[PDB]
Order: sequence, then structure tokens, then C-alpha cells
Amino acid sequence: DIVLTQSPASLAVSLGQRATISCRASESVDNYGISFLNWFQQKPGQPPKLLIYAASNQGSGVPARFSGSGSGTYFSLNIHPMEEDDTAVYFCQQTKGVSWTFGGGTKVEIKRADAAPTVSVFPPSSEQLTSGGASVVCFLNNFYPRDINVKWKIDGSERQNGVLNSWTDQDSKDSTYSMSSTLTLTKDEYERHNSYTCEATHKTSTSPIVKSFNRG
Amino acid sequence: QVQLQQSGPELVKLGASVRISCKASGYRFSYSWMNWVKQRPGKGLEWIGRIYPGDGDTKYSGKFKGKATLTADKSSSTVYMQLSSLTSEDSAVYFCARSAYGSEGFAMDYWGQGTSVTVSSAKTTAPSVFPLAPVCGDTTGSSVTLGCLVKGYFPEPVTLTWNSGSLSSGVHTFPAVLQSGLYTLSSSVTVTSSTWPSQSITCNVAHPASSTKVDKKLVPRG
Repeated sequence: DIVLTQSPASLAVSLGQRATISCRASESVDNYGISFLNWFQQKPGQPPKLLIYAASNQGSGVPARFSGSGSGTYFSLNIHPMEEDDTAVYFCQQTKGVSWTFGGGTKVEIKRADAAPTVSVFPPSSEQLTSGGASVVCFLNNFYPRDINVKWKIDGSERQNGVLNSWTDQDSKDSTYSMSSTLTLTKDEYERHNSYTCEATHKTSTSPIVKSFNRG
Repeated sequence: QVQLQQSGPELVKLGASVRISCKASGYRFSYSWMNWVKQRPGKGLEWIGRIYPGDGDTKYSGKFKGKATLTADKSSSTVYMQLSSLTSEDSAVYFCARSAYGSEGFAMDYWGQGTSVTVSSAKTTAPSVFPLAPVCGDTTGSSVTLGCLVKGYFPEPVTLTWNSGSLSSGVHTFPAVLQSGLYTLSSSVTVTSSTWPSQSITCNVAHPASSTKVDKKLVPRG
């Protein structure tokens, strides 16, 4: 197959600035005055979307700020101005060979001003307790940068076993990140501790970000 | 108005086969190649093969020759792909997509929504859906955050909504996490203090594998 290698693998760009992705093909992609190289944009949860076709043509409803160029074996995608809704993964793709192939993809994200997380903690629901389980949930929403550490403290002692963490992809409107941390215990163990604490460290605060609740 | 409608999510065992469908409309069905693309969780796109429903001509990626079988039915304007001798590696989302003309670089211009295929020996387990009402020690404040926990289900996917979709702003639905053979995800919704509990808020969770659609209303603690 004709192999396509993209560079860089991931990229962070400030709003309004230029993002440049490159795609290198191991063989010529051109044939009879046409470059059989296409660009696709995929946002989380969605199918890929045709962005550029035949190297330099805009897809259906693709604004001009997306610009494709190149020929032969070297192609590049430029996004200028980068906008909030453009955070996504961008793939190059070739239809020259009998077997078609995709590039490895390039994750492009937005750089923005620092944002403090909004932290919320929830004790187990009445319905879960009655069923024999107990989960404590903590949300840390709409922060930037994405670098963040979260610990659970039960009566002052850190709890690592039973913790499940999940991170959202960059928000396509405000360019922030959010995290959800769920601590799962048996109802019996949940009943023999007093204070449950969601504790996070983030550069927007000099001290730990603390949300907790005390039983009894 | 080209539209590509794919079949629903599948759960199949190791070594078995699976066949997913792609129903096309809005164009002359038999004179455009139909491609299939694989995307494993968190991975890139991978081209499988394509078929020309006019005469059944097919072209397969070397990596998928022998595992994938593409067929087309003109009466129903539907393209199918069968995967045999399934392994865990075959677990992924599969898309269908129509190719354009040569002057358009044979670009895949229209895509289906994708079909989730999970290959595993484990069986279906409906989720437990728990509403998460705030604590008393929040003073309500300027805003309030409500939660919805979807614990211990298999397989993917699940669809979570708030107030049957009418409440979409201020929502964060988090990717599902696998643990001990079961998935867990959560969703939060943030609203004005005076909105809740004066205005009803309810999360809805659909799990196609178990044919369940659960509603859990958010009621204050106490």
C-alpha cells in the first residue's frame, strides 16, 4: 500500500493563529493532473467529515479558512484562523492505489486563558445505598490547562483502589476540559467512614481545591 | 439529500461472524462505490474495502482479505459487510461511506453514523442509573450542578440525555470507563440556582443492547 505519514501527531494552537499539518506519501499520489489526496476532519463522537478533496478543493460547506495544498508526495493542510470549533483530529487519505489508506491522524487543540475548575461532589444516591452499593462522584468541570491531579481522601487517608476517572475531549465552544472521578465502595465500608473529600491540584489555585462532605 | 443509515450495535462471541448493513438514499445507488472504514476505540481510521453495487465489483485491503466480505442488494439499496472468525481485535466502530468521482479525488463525501461492534464472550448487562442530587452544604449558590451515574453495564454504547434532550446546555457527558468487565459513565448538568428544584430535571439513559430506556428524576436530598 501507499503509506501516509502525518506530522505532527498532536498540535496546540491559539485562537486566530495558523495550524499547519503535513502528509507525506511513500509514492506519488498524482495521476493525470489530479492529486488523489483528501483531508478528513473527525470530532469526538462523530463520523469523519470530508474537509478537502483532490488536495486543494473545499468540501461541501467547508469555509475557506481550511486550505489544502501540495502535490506528488508532500501535502499540507492549513487552518487559518483557528477557531474554537476546529479542535479535532485531522486525517489525510489517498485514493491513488488499488488499496486506499489513511494517515495516522493529527490531533489539533486550542490554547486559551487559564480557567479554574468548578468542583462538585455527590454522596451515594438513596437508590444505590438501598441496593447494597455506594459510589461517591466528583465533577471537575471547565478548566484549563488540562493538566490536573485528583485524589480521594477518606478520613484523611488517600484512597486509590476503586477510583474510576474519565476526561472529556476539549470543549468545542470554550476550549476547556472536564473530568469525572467516581469512587466505588461497598455500602458496608461507606457506612464506617465519616468524611469523603474530592481534592484536586491545578495551577489556577495555590492550595488544594477541596469539596467534601461529613457524615453524621 | 444523500443519507447513509447503518444498522445498530452488535455483540458477538469470539470466532463467530457478524454482518452490518448500510442503507443508502438520495442518489443512484448502483453507480457509486461504497467503502467501509474501521476505527478501534481511541485509534485512527483504517480502510477495509469497497464495493460497486452495479456489478458487485469489490476491492479489499490486503489486511482484510479473507475476513471481510462485502455484498450489495440493489432492491433495498443496502450494502453489507460480513466479518468472520471474530477476535477482540475486531471490536470497533465501522463506518460506510460513498466515494465521489475521479475529478473529486474519489473522496468519501457522505458517511454513515457508524456501527459499534463488540466481540467478547461476556453477556449483556443493563446499566444501573442513579441520580446525583447536590449536598445540603452548597447554599445552592449562583448555579447548581446535578449528576447522573450509569454504573455496571456491558456492552457499549449508551445514550444519555437530560429532560429528553431539551436540556443540552451546561451538560458534560463523560467517556465510559471499563472496569472488571463492566462500563461506567457519568453526566453532569449545571443550571441556575432558581431553576432547580422548582423546574423538573431528569436524566434519560438508553442501552440498546438491553432494550432499556430509563428515566431518573433529580429530587433534593431530604
